[PDB]
Amino acid sequence: SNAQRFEARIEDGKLYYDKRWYHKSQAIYLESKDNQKLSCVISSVGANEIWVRKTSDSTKMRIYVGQLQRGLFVIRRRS
Repeated sequence: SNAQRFEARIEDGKLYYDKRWYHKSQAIYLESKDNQKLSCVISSVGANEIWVRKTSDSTKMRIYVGQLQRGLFVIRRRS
């Protein structure tokens, strides 16, 4: 697949996105046009999906690896 704007995958149980490593406890900012910078902390890293937890809403947000590779979400790391 060449349709990749961001290189992302899950390696050794950690998130490898934007050529940068993310922890399981990782705090990250998800920002978009129709979505402001969400200060969210990852709760668990799966195989094809990452579970990030909204600090405010306390809900679980499941992001798929493929969606990150297409560049659906812009994730900035804070660690």
